[PDB]
Amino acid sequence: MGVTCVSQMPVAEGKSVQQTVELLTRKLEMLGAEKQGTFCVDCETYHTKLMYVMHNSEYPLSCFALFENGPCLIADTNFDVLMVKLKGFFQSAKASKIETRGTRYQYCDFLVKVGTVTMGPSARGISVEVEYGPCVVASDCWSLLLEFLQSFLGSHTPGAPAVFGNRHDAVYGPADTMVQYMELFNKIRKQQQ
Amino acid sequence: GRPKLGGLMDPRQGVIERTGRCQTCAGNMTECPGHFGHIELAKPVFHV
Amino acid sequence: TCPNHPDAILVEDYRAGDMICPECGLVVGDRVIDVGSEWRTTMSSSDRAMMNAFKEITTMADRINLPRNIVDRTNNLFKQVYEQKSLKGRANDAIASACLYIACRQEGVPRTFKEICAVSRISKKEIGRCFKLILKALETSVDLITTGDFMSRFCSNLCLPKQVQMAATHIARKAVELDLVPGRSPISVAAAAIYMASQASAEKRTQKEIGDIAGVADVTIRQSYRLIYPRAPDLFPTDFKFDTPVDKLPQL
Amino acid sequence: SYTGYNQEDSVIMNRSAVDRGFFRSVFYRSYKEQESKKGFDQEEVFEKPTRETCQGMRHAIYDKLDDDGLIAPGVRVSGDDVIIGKTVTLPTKRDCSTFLRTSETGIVDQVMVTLNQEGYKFCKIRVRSVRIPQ
Amino acid sequence: YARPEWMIVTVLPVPPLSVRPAVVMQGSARNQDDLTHKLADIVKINNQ
Amino acid sequence: ANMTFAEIVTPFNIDRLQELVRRGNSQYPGAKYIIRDNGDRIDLRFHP
Amino acid sequence: MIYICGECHTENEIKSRDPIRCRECGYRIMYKKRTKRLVVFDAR
Amino acid sequence: MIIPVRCFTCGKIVGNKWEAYLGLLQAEYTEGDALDALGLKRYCCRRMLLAHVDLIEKLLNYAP
Amino acid sequence: YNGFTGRKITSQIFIGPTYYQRLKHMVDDKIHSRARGPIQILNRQPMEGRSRDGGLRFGEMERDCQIAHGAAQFLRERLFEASDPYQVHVCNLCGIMA
Amino acid sequence: TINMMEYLLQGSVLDHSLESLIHRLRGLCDNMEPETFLDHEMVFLLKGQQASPFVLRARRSMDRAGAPWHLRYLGQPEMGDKNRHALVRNCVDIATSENLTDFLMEMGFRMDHEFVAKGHLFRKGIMKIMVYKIFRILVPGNTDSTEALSLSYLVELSVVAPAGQDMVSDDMKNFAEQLKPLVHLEKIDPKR
Ligand SMILES: [Zn+2]
Ligand SMILES: [Zn+2]
Ligand SMILES: [Zn+2]
Ligand SMILES: [Zn+2]
Ligand SMILES: [Zn+2]
Repeated sequence: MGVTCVSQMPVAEGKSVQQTVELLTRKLEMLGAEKQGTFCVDCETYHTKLMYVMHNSEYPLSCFALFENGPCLIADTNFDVLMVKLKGFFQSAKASKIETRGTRYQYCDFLVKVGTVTMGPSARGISVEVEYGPCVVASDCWSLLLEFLQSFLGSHTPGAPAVFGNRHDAVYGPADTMVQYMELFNKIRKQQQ
Repeated sequence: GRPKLGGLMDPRQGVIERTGRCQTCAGNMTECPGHFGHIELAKPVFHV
Repeated sequence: TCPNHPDAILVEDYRAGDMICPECGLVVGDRVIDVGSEWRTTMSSSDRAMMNAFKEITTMADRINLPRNIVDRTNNLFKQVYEQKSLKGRANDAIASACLYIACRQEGVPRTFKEICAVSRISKKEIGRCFKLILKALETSVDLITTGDFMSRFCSNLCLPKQVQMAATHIARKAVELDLVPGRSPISVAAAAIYMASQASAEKRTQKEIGDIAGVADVTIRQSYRLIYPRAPDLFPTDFKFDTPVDKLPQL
Repeated sequence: SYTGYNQEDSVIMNRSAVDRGFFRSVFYRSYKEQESKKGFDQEEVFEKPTRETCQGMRHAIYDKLDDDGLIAPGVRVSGDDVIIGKTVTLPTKRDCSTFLRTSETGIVDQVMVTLNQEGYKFCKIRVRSVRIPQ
Repeated sequence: YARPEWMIVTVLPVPPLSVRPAVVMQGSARNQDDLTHKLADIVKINNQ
Repeated sequence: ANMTFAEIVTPFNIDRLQELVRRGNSQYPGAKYIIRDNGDRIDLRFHP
Repeated sequence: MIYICGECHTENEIKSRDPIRCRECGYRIMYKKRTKRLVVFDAR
Repeated sequence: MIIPVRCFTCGKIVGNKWEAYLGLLQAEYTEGDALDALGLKRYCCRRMLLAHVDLIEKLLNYAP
Repeated sequence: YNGFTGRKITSQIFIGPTYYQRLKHMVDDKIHSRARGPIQILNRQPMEGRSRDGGLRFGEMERDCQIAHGAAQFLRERLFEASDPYQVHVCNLCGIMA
Repeated sequence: TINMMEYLLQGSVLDHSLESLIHRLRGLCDNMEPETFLDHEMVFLLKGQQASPFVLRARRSMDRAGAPWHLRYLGQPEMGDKNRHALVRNCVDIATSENLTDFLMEMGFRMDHEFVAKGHLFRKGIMKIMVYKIFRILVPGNTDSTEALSLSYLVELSVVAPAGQDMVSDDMKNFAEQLKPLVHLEKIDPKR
């Protein structure tokens, strides 16, 4: 678990959704960053309250089920199979699935991932996550993430996230990154326009 | 309302309903070839 | 009955006429469904009596041009009554006539007992008695007849205009609502309303004529009309073109 | 004798002319369905059934039908489509609905409901299919 | 293969269901075949 | 597309028949049924 | 469920239970109104 | 039923000439003279107007 | 002039307006196929179901044609395998099955 | 993913002879020191509109520290052929985080019955033999006090096969046969 921050960066001007990622990723490459593979984050939804199940590719076997403010269960992939078996019993929702797919760039112990939350078949928006694997402590590693973001992100740099929340010596968790992703996804689904 | 032994629609003679199997050869409608019954005539009868 | 799927609902198919498990696709049954049918795309005494009753029912129905649906309902009612056998002592003709009357009532186009008798050799009294017995045997009931039920037929047989028919229907319904004809038969009330409307419109029909079509004596029509006459302006529809003013309507 | 495709009483047609409506036609097919209350408890009624209410139904979609069990005009209808949804009460209610010809693929042109000579409700549905020369 | 006495009908074979399968009409009203009706006739007469 | 020919699966044609099965009945050319050594028939469109 | 009278061309709502008949005309031939669902035609 | 928009053979616009053709016929032009005035030179186009039957006019006599 | 090449056709074609009629016989209404389709109750033989898939009659003339061809396997297929294949268990001692 | 079918044969041993069976299993099985596991299992049922309640079995290992809770779904019996002489059920095995109890309750699954199982686990090839003494749990929540459901211990032979091919039951029947004089392991239907 390494402190992470995810924010949405608007494409701006008349730059196409893809055109902006191409440019932002080249700007990241212009940090001496080297590509270290590909990352896929695919999330499905249920209208039950509301259930969310998300799975970052960075984690090979885990599937995360988050119940809004309620607890997140980090479970094996067989969890998706249990979900499908229950499916007739379970609620399904209507094409609310949201995915962000983009390149992973490594810059000396910081992994930066810029992706386009493509809703369904049509892209709309952009998610940036900067993670620090060495920084086990969180909520005060904010100075680091902020300085690195001002280096590359510049404008639209986020003024923290609430997943850090109350000041505590509590260690950062894979659950916290998933909660950041869920808030970001709720915003793309509803930003509209 | 159910098949009865010794009746015309004897379940032994074959399958009654499509989603069913006869008790003799335990075969479905397609597999079961149908099995003959017999009637004892109290008096001998000529054959036309 | 998919072997690998305990309690699996097999979906029917029309292309091959087979039932197939939807989750694996296994074909359970080769050509078992018979899509041709599934997809629509010496006489016994009792049966002979029933056949004669059906023939009589058809004759009576055609006498007054009743629809085949009413005929079929009458046939079903007669079958039920005849098998129930509580009316075995009564004539099959009377049972058939009462069944025809009940079928008309249930279909919502009631015919008067006199109307049924006009087409049946059985008398009105016997028809009514058999009707009561049939109702008891069937443990069913028939909605109470209203004046509006007979207006269409009576006005059409009298060849009155649609406006006159509407005026008569409104007059009868309003009279029943106001309770100006308590206890009076609906047929009598309808005949009186039709007479009022006819006398207020250009097409004027005599009491004898209206009684002839409606099956009601001119004296009964006179009584009902006298009961509804004082409030004729109230009964008449607002937008009615009075050829004869309501004040100058016949007084009798 | 242009290309040999008109040989032996055959004909070569101008595709551009056909595109311009040349010898184009309508095919109207009328389906009549009557609901009959004949039988002690065997009655037929026009209505859109349900996959569970009836004794048995089909994979064909019944969403085309309306609350009265009749397909509205202007709706495209192809094979395995229900145009009239009928239910006959089982002596549940068995599905007695009617389908179209699988090859036929047209639009419901006119739907009329009336009482036949027998006084039973019945509906006539005229389906319109456009035949372009081919 | 053929004895003259066998020509006289003493035991009457009953065709299987597949030979004279029961039909369904007007819903679930099982329409028994003509063979079923005739077999009912012989059964009644034989019992009598 | 409506008419089909049953081809026996061989190492010579295993890949081609697998591709046809993957295409399925939806898009021509494809396949309609798969028959296992058990002789049972599987409907491809019902099972994708 | 709107039906158009075949004689006077009057729209009227009708349920599955009430008889099929014009509310004012009395005419017994009814035509269903065109579906609200929109169908696309290629102008070919 | 109604005058075709295009000549079936060559595709010339022919759907806007029916009313003018009828007007000329009323003005006593011979059919050939009216076609020439309308500018239909090819006999393929002339056939459109010459052999057209306007059934829509009678179809409109039935109440909608 | 040839449409494909634009070259004048050597022979001069006879061309003019003629009144043609479109007959009701369309290939759409006549095309029909049958491949492993529904069968009837008793005969277990093909019958058209929910479509025009009732199959084609392999008549006595076709049987004689295949006999003349000598294609015994194809004839057996058409009359037995394609129409209503069936297998029964029969006792060797007494020919009647059970 | 392919589904995982569990082949199960269940039998009982009275306590007096437990020592003989333990020695015997050690000899036939692979040479591994005995596991001596202790675990707490709570079954959750979902009372939805469908009459059958979904049953998910949640297991926590009290004895083994730092080991994740295991959640499993057990399908209806698929036993058909008499020759197989085994009970076949569909099974999905998923390791879950400690916050499993809360997630299930918020989802709507309801805790029903809880038991604590203590005993020895031994394995031969894929086959796993578990010998355990089920203990009833009293008081609404706790594991401090347990009473014995029976003097005897259930012995279950379980294989989590991939569902590819078969003859898995045959191997199980042969192994069961050896323990048959010491204890009759047979397929006992859950019903009554
Ligand atoms: Zn059998
Ligand atoms: Zn299956
Ligand atoms: Zn009208
Ligand atoms: Zn032209
Ligand atoms: Zn033998």
